[PDB]
Amino acid sequence: NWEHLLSLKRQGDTAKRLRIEQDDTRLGFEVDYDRIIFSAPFRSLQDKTQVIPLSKDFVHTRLTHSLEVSVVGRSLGRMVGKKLLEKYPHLEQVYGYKFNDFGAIVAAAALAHDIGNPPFGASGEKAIGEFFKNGYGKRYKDSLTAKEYQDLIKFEGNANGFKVLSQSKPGAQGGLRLSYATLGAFMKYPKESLPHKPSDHIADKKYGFFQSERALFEDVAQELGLLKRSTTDDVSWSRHPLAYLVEAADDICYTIIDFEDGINLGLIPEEYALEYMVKLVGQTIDRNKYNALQETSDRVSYLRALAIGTLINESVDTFMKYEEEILAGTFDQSLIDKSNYQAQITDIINLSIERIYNSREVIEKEIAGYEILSTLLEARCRALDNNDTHYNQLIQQLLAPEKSLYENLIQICAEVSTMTDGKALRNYKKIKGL
Amino acid sequence: NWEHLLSLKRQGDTAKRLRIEQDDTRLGFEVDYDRIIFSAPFRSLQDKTQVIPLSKDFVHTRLTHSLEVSVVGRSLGRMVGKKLLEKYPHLEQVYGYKFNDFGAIVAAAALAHDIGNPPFGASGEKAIGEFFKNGYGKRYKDSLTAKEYQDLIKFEGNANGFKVLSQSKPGAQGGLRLSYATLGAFMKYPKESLPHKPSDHIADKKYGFFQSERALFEDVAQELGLLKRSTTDDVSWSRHPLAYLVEAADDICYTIIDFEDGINLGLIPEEYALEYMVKLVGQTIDRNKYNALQETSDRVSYLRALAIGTLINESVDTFMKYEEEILAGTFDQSLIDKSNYQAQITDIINLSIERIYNSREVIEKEIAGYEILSTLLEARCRALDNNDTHYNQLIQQLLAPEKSLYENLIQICAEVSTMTDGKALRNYKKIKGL
Ligand SMILES: Nc1nc2c(ncn2[C@H]2C[C@H](O)[C@@H](COP(=O)(O)OP(=O)(O)OP(=O)(O)O)O2)c(=O)[nH]1
Ligand SMILES: Nc1nc2c(ncn2[C@H]2C[C@H](O)[C@@H](COP(=O)(O)OP(=O)(O)OP(=O)(O)O)O2)c(=O)[nH]1
Ligand SMILES: Nc1ncnc2c1ncn2[C@H]1C[C@H](O)[C@@H](COP(=O)(O)OP(=O)(O)OP(=O)(O)O)O1
Ligand SMILES: Nc1ncnc2c1ncn2[C@H]1C[C@H](O)[C@@H](COP(=O)(O)OP(=O)(O)OP(=O)(O)O)O1
Ligand SMILES: [Mg+2]
Ligand SMILES: [Mg+2]
Ligand SMILES: [Mg+2]
Ligand SMILES: [Mg+2]
Repeated sequence: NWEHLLSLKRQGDTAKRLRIEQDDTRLGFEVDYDRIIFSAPFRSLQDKTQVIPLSKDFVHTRLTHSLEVSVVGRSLGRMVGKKLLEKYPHLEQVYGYKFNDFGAIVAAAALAHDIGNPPFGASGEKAIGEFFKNGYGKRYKDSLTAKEYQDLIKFEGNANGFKVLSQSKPGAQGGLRLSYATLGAFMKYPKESLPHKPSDHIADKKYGFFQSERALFEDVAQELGLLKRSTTDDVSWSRHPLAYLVEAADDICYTIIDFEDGINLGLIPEEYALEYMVKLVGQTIDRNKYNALQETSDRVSYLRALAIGTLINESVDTFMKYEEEILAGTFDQSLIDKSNYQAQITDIINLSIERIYNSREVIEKEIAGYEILSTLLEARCRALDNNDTHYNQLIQQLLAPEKSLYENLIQICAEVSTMTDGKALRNYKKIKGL
Repeated sequence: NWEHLLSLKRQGDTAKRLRIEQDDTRLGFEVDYDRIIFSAPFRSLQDKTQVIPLSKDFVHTRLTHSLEVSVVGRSLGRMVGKKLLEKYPHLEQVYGYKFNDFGAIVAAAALAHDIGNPPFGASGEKAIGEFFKNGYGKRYKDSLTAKEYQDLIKFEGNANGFKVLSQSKPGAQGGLRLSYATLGAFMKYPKESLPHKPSDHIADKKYGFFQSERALFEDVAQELGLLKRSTTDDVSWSRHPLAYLVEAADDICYTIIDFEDGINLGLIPEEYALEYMVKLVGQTIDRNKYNALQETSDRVSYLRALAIGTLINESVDTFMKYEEEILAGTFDQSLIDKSNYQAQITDIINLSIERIYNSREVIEKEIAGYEILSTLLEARCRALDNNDTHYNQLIQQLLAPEKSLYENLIQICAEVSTMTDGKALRNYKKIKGL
């Protein structure tokens, strides 16, 4: 039920924090927002790849993408919360909740939803995985549990993001110490790395936490009241209802903005821009304003602003139509896939894949990223092995100012993923002496 | 005794050169000085690392360090020689020696005391060793004698310096053909590479000659009358008395100048400069002059000039107090370790280690040096193996305008150590085509 889903608990708490005992100027979710804003992991997003590597231009990075997702998520959360308190009046009438709380939760979750991504993006994650699969790290296969090896060979940015958010350090336990509602709404694949893709459900495409933090998530999963889907030997719970909204906001934003940026770069003609969006923007377009503009940028910006407004309302309608199934855990798709504009979205995505992801420029950067990440990971792993050599001591002093082998390897992968693109490239040249 | 220690013999001589038959304008030790000054190995010291690699700035290189050590050694030798001829009048009264001869010997020995060091310094030597230990060169372990392999895996700059000084070439035997007193005073570890650190004595921390020149040193060791410390299967003699003075001069100079340069660079505050040297400079400091100066450079230069003058006199006193033990071979430490200022010296050294050697700047350069040296050594060794390939012929023509395997490997290591830092880096890029 909804009372346990909006928990204000933080790690290490003993008492019970109640909504009616909060300070209304600064609620806990706003504190979460402010704690994410002021941290270094959030700042490192400014020079991390969204689509085009090493482009910190007029193209998007992870930071600006996260900000746009935050705005869209705040809007979605406010509408859905107003409709929910309309449906269940006891929430507001007894517990003391307002529709701004839902917006704060979704905004905070959407702000930190990519905070664990490594440099170079998808190619970076695949390179980290291939290093342990077919490279040097393969030699560790026999020393590790099967699920730990699966963690290392299918490295996921979501698990690393959870690790960053809930990291324990000497003298400061809990990390950022976010609320449990925010951690639940941030969590989109509540399962371990094995088994690999059991079903066709949407919460099974990947995994969301490592083996070193499973216990932590267990605590979270038992406070919110999430339904359990497996207890044999591998735990898996159902989604928090607001993770659907977070995912919808992320999908809308990147789907539209990638097209707009590709048009502005010179890779997609504007005829496609009008053709694939006339249906989306037809219900609110004022042709006069469209015909007055004299630049491609103004036209594409107008079209994007209209399309986002249409899609947000459609998503809210879908969520309120399937609320019961979502709360019961039986809803196996995304809110976007149940929309009237699926064909247009698929056409835009296919055009983006053909014209942007496979561009020469984009390709060369990913190959360079593969080389850089492999070099840095091999250096760290060889330093971890010997430990007695002078060279090993130098590498330790440069790249790292009692734990198990799995903990050491996962820490190595986490430290590689903190770097930006430029810092990784600079370290690569310094290692090579170039 | 002292008559045989000041020998004027050169390699290949048949007759006996006597001191009273010399030309007083140009004695043999001055000829040694002039022969070292005009050679190419001495010139290559201008772009070789002392502390900070690739800094040929206002920081020291090996050449300027060697010049300062030469000045301090000349002073020490003159004082000790005057006191010795005071103690033993028969030297001057019969053989015809003057106290300038001791200064000439110590100056010539201190001028060439680092002439065998490779590029990048201590990290360079360790890289050359690690190449044979854990790298490609390990494959030769089974083809070599144990002492030869120990030579190759504990590569020493002192042995390479002896090799440079006493190198035989077609048409010119003996190399620079220095006097035997100078060669003895240059020699600080008269032993082979095995056994490794037998005792806690000071002449056992390392080794001083390779297996290809052992015979040569034997000749020297039998002309001076050095005492023998082992004859089972590994030869080891005692130190020439003036090697103590050479080592004292080297220690004083680098200990003070490293601190001064670190202060001038911006890595050590000046408060430490006054705190750790007030005791050293207290007996001769004129506060008026110190308070008149208005720059950090002038103050640190004043303090250094006072400290060197104090330490020189203390070292002379220690040498004359323990002369009998030194001549008997029973003196197991250095003249610096028997001084009243050991605590201040240790504090300055520890500060230098924490603040200069482990700086980021310093660290990155050493890692690059490791990469460069490993690449060049592997290329030379692979050229030495196959010999029939076209690529091998090209590498031979580029890097080298009937001998055993050990001779070939030691010649490879000697040719790598002739390069400066810049030349090694340029060759590395040319090999990589960058
Ligand atoms: N350059 C390049 N970019 C790609 C590729 N695949 C995806 N992208 C970029 C374009 C999208 O704007 C961006 C979205 O990345 P996400 O990790 O957020 O993807 P997704 O929504 O599938 O999220 P997920 O990790 O599955 O929850 O990734 C690719 O193969 N190459
Ligand atoms: N960058 C760097 N410099 C070092 C390190 N260790 C020593 N040095 C530098 C600082 C000293 O001024 C300089 C002295 O080198 P030497 O080879 O003359 O040393 P030492 O007096 O121990 O002579 P030795 O070869 O044992 O007779 O070496 C190190 O780990 N890193
Ligand atoms: N409903 C919404 N909620 C949140 N963000 C939105 C919404 N609609 C659009 N956005 C995003 C994308 C737009 O470029 C940007 C500004 O929105 P907005 O000013 O309402 O758009 P617009 O230019 O279509 O205005 P209008 O509807 O007044 O003509 O915010
Ligand atoms: N006794 C010495 N013998 C040889 N070199 C020395 C001696 N003392 C110092 N040095 C070195 C380091 C000094 O910076 C440099 C010049 O010495 P010097 O001019 O005597 O020093 P100073 O500035 O202390 O002079 P003074 O004693 O006249 O005040 O030579
Ligand atoms: Mg995102
Ligand atoms: Mg609008
Ligand atoms: Mg020296
Ligand atoms: Mg003086």
